[PDB]
Amino acid sequence: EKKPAVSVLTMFRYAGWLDRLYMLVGTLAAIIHGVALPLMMLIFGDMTDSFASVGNVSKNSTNMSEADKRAMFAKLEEEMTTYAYYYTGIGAGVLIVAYIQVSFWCLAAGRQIHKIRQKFFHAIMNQEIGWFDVHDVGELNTRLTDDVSKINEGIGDKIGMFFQAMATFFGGFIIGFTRGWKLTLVILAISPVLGLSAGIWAKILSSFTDKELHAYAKAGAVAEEVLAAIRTVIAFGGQKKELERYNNNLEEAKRLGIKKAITANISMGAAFLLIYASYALAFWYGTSLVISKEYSIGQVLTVFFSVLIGAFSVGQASPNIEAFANARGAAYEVFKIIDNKPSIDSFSKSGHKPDNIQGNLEFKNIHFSYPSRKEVQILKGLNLKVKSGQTVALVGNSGCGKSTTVQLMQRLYDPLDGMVSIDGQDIRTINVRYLREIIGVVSQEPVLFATTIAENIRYGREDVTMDEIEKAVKEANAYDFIMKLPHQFDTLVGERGAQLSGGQKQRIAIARALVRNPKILLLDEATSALDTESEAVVQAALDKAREGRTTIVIAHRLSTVRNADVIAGFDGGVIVEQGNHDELMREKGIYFKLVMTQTDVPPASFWRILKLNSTEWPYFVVGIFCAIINGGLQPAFSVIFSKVVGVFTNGGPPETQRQNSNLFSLLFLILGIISFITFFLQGFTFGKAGEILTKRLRYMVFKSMLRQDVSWFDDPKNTTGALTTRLANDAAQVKGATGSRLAVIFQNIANLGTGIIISLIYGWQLTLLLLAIVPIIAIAGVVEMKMLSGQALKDKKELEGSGKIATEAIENFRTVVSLTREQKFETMYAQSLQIPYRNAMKKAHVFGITFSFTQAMMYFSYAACFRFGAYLVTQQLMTFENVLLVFSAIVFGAMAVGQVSSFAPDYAKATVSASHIIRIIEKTPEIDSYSTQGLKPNMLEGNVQFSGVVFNYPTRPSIPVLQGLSLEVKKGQTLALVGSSGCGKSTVVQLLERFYDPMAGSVFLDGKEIKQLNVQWLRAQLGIVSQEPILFDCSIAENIAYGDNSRVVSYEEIVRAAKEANIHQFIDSLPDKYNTRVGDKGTQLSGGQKQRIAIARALVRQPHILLLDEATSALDTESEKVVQEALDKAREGRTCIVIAHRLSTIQNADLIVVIQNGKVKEHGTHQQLLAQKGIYFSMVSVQAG
Repeated sequence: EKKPAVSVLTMFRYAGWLDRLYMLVGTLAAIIHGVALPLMMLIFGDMTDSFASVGNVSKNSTNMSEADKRAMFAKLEEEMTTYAYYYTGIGAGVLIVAYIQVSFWCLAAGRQIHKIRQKFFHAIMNQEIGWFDVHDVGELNTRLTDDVSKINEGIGDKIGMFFQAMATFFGGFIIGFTRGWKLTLVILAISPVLGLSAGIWAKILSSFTDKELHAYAKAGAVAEEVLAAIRTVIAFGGQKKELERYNNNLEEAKRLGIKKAITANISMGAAFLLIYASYALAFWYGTSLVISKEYSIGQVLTVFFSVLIGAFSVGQASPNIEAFANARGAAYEVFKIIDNKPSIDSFSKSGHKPDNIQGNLEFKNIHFSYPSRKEVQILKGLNLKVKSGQTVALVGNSGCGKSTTVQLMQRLYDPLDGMVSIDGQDIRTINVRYLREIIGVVSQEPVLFATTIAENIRYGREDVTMDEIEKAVKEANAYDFIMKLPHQFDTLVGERGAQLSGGQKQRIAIARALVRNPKILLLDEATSALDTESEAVVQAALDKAREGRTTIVIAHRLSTVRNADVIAGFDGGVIVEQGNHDELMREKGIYFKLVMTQTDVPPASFWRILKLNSTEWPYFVVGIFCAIINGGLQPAFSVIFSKVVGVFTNGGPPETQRQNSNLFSLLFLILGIISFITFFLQGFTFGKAGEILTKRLRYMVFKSMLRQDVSWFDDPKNTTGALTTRLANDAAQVKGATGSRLAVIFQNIANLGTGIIISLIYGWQLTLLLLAIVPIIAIAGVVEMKMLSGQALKDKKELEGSGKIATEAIENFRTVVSLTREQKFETMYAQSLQIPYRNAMKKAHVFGITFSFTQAMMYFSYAACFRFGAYLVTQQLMTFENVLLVFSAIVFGAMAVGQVSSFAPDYAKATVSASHIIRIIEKTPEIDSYSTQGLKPNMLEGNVQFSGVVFNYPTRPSIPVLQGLSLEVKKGQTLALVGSSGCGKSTVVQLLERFYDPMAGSVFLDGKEIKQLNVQWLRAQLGIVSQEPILFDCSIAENIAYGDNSRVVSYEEIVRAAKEANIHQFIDSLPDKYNTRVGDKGTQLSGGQKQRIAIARALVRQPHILLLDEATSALDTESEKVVQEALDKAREGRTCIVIAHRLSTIQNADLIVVIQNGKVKEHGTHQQLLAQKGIYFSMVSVQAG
């Protein structure tokens, strides 16, 4: 794959000369800060030389008593005055430099972004309408704030850290090479082995990642299918069969999760081994070069560090590069749009602006093709004149041509052949804004903007007095309704405000167009969607608006057409006939045929989560054990490093410097081995502990989820997707808070515990300083991580208004371009953008300081340590060896807890991710579908009885649905439910199902309360025929057998049932006859076919009650008669409840109940309800006319 990018030198266009300066000065800061630590290593070397030169004098030979005290100790006091002034000189320069670095880089980036946002938005408002046709507008709108956010990363402070890290790469290989080159070329012969070992594992972890997501995609497909189809699952009691399907695919992602779990801690301990190895090789050889008096101890300790810093400086500049290349990549898709220039320029000032326009309209030989399907021509040889002041109604078969015409006179596309002229003048030779200013567009649907009525109207022409507004609202017929609104002309509309009816919205659009007072009117589907009531007022207001104006109307209603001055009949791009209404009627062509048809904050306890993994404690004992050893190897290293340098800095014979040095040097590989072993076992025990924990919790969850009742799955929050998510990643993210949290705290204890002890005993004065200051620098490392995020909140919240403006403008682009207010939205955008600008120009001032005072409180404290420890050596109270044993036991160990804690998963995000799991498991439903108790008699009568049923939906508890609902269905009769639209009718079906309990009243079945009968044996004798029947990705045998579970479903039973559903004959000529894969994967069945499959399943169950709920929710004409035959078959001699919408179903029913607001207004046979002349009569009379 090759994703494109921008040339580096391009991407910094829009950078003023001052931004070109800021990036330079800020770079020079970044270089200085880069080399500033290598100097701290050079000095750290000359400091050990200053201690070593005297450290062995005062010990080995006792020559003089007090003429040796003052001599050497007044030498060290004067040496360390200089080393301390040197360190503080660094921290001072750091304090200045780091400020200039992040200050000037974030500044130049902000100044460039503010110039990008406006040019990019303007670039989008300048595009063509065929440009919008091809593109997905949703991703474009997110692309306005995501891609610009991807660039601001890769041009801000992320560069100053890069030139910093490279200035350390070269400053460090400089000091290393110029102070001694043998040690360096030793290391740089090994560093390819470690950059290789590092890169290898990132290729293997990415391998076992995507292999894992393809392992769970099988289980998570069954997951998505169930929780969408849960109504069918509960209604057919397949809550355990789907648990087994979801489980038998759940072992794949486990075994793969282990091959990932092991190999992650292999990758850890493997590279953690190669550190202790190249440590030994570089120290064994470095000691052999000081024994022979080539180097000193200060030389080695300079070079080894000043190499490892510059060599590790690469891994710290990896992401700062990747972020700069992400910024290049996002900058390509944007700069393409900015550099794209349209043919129809809505901003240019080119064409004529002719005055006194009478509106002669002429189409000449027009040919046109849309550019999304450019193979099909839409219009071919289209010719036609509109004389000044005439009205033209366009009629003809369904097609995009009529609207295309309206789009061509707006000039929203440029026709290919031919020419469109107004008063003899090519419309492509005037200006676009003058053109659309003279044209009023009345779209099918009117866009209302979330603003006041005054502003929505003023969008048509922003310089207008309130008198003229009043005139237009009057003329458009929207005035009297506005005067009755509570905040008259100030009422707030749009999506945020009060919803206006269709008629009122359209009349507002008409008033806006009146304000525009154009010379040409174009109306498309003006009264299509609108009902007859709204249509009459709108027609009166349109007719008002049209008087003496040239008008093209896309007519759907005949009455619009009858009063037009001329009618055009279009067919296939070609005007087949033109004339007045009576002429086209006389022609008895197309038009005549037309007129003669129309007539989330749960707190979970830590111990509670830990108990979930309790079933695998033996794994935990081991993992704890290796987490203590591995947590103990760090203070060991702090010793073996100190004990090394102690030899060459306190005093000894050169007979022991070999065996002591080589011993400690191979104790590095003792430690390195124990690292690799304790990691391979840590990640073999805590690894399985986690990959077990996921699989066992996904099972217990999905089980507990199908145990829940329907009120839960009705909630807005428990949608089928947020449950697949919660079931998929949140179920797995727990394991970062069970074993990995013990591994953390046992490592951290075994590290800081034994290292606090050791450093305290070897000398406690230095420690109380360091462990007093570590609270401070640890705080600083925290507050940076905080305020980096809390400022992300502040700036990105102040950006939502600026983004909502753009969302409003892109989502209705076709409207605003017709109002020619692209400039208005440009100004509104900029004015909204003026807050986060001045905020960002203070932001760089802030992060200059938080970055400066982090590094200053660290470089200063390096002096506050090696000064105090030095005075502890002056007073002969502590050795320099014991200093290194304190310093690299606190510092290198506190860095160890960070290098651990930053690797492990986010514990907070894992805890709340787990607390949701515990809630979904420990929840017990109102309706335990899983239960085993209940009467379950042998009485197959099926007397149904509702007595005074009272019920309210718990999703919408404020509203009522059913009040005093009473009704009997006698054995074997069919009952039809009728009434006005409402949930009561469906609710009866859901209550016999027992998907909900009632608040009061009673539902009885053969004299028995249904709340006292097993849910499985209630629902087993109930057949649910749903509206949109759900077919499962599965064979016909399994989909039908899904109904009667735990039942010998044989070839015989399928065939008799498929006969009686009327699908056998259609099934048997299909190619794989009964093995044919159906569902989304297989041949897509029509709406009619699916329901007939559902019917066969209901016959297989052979229940004594049949619940039919708004079946026939389709337009398949033949399927309808097939279904109705199959249904008459399916009902015969069975007790049936039908939610009836069709009159014919009602006529043949044995009993009808007319329900209104929970109340049985009337009931009886068909004939008696007709002759009653009541509600039922009203329904049948409406269909009758």
